Amino acid sequence: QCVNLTTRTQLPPAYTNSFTRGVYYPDKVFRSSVLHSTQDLFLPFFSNVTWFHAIHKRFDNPVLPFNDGVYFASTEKSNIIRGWIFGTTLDSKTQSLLIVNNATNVVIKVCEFQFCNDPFLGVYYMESEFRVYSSANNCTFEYVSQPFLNFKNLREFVFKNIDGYFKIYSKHTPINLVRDLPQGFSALEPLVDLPIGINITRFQTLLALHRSGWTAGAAAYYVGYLQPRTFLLKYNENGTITDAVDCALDPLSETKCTLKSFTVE
Amino acid sequence: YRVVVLSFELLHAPATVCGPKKSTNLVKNKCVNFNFNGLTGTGVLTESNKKFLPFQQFGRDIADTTDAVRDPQTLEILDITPCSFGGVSVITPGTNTSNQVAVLYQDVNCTEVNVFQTRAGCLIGAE
Amino acid sequence: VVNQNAQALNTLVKQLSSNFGAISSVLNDILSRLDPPEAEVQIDRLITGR
Amino acid sequence: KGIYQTSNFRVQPTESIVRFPNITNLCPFGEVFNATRFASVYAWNRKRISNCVADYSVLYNSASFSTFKCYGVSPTKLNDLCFTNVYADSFVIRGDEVR
Ligand SMILES: *[C@@H]1O[C@H](CO)[C@@H](O[C@@H]2O[C@H](CO)[C@@H](O)[C@H](O)[C@H]2NC(C)=O)[C@H](O)[C@H]1NC(C)=O
Repeated sequence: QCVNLTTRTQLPPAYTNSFTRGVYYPDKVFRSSVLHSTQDLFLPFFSNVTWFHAIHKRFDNPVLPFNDGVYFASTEKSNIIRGWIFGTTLDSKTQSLLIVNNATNVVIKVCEFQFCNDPFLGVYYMESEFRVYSSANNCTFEYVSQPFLNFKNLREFVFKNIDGYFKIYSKHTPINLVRDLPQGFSALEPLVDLPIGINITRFQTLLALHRSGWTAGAAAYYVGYLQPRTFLLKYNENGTITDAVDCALDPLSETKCTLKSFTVE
Repeated sequence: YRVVVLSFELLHAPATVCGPKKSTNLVKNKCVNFNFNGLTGTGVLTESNKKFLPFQQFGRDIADTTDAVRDPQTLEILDITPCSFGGVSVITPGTNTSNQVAVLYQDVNCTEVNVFQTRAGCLIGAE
Repeated sequence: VVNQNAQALNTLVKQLSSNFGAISSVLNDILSRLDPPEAEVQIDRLITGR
Repeated sequence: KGIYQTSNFRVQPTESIVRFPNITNLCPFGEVFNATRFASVYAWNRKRISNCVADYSVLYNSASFSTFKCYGVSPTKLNDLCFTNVYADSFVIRGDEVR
């Protein structure tokens, strides 16, 4: 079942500032009271992240590139965001990954789905509408897991795909800010690793409609891209990352990165 | 006759299905060889006070040498200490005077070798 | 004086995890994964670097 | 008269230790070998095995199997070689045609 929605109000997407968001633990090594230097795929400081809305009428669900990895943030209340679609052609020709969070459980499936042009779900005022795929023939991987999940919640995710391993890092934050991303520091702990071994170059997000035509709940999300660079991370005595320095932002940061210190004489 | 044939495909995808892993018993306070999930070494394993985060497995020091580990069977933290080593020196007067000697084991406790415990090591053969 | 001595000693300890053009910087891994005829060449590279 | 450094003292390891996580989610071989019914020769049944750990020692040591044969791998070395996936094709034939 595929349903095309034609009540959208045309408007370009917004842009906003990253601040110092998108830092994750690069490995599983405990370190205490250390300044460590790591080179990896990170979100550069003060970068321009794309802002997509869902307000009423706005219903933003376009096909986006994946590049070398994706930072996904969602400022959320009342649980509109649900999951993601990953793959290269997003049809039955090749193998695609589907991560869904319905009202009960989190379902990860690697199959050859036939995806509709506008996949979505529906909430009745209870969930009784699920129009994402029409068929799914060859399933190589299945995984049922625990649920991951003014705006009140901030959900941050990092998705990577290296040597056939899909890595997902996640973090949840209680905020009280309305429109833009809050400014601060938080490290993203590893959430899951899947040995799917498939190519990914495009991805979709999944939203839930509100029927009482149709209405989209007030939601907003931001997308940023990862690039290879060197960071200087600060591990405190309990082994938590509490600060970072981007060694390519400006000359003072490069001085700090060469001196391996957060203070310079 | 009932016949079942098993075929194994090994492709560029990550390995997924294969045999179990046989674990031994865990012994502490002794110089042993050890293997923890493929991390191999030699040393003495003792009880620790460090508290890892639930996703962490290893522990490194400033010079990037492993010094703590988590037991995969029971999620407990163990410290790793190198096995004792040192120099052995002979204290003698001249052979023109006597043939008596004393021996110094450097940086070694006296219980692991007229036994006198100095800060320089363990001295045997001297009063 | 203290800082220079500590820094030199740290550099010496850190140089021990470089492979110097071999396959690995761990002697045990090379010994357990390759045979003596070629582990000999790899080990010789490690020895000259160290 | 003096003190001379003559030797080096080194303590030697006593035992050897190997530790690994608990064995869980074993591959369901009993779903194939102990099936209530089987398939014909021309329409043999295929099953995929992945995302589990498989123990062939219990399968090998059973005395209920008349023929257990293969050439490219020695059966005692099947507990460590680690593969992408396993295919199981089952059927029923004549006793003479097993060869
Ligand atoms: C198929 O079923 C039989 C019978 O249930 C299994 O044989 C038993 O295996 C257990 C192992 O714990 C032994 O204690 C019993 O003595 C066995 N009984 C008989 C009659 O053989 C057999 O292992 C099963 N095969 C598979 C592949 O699951």
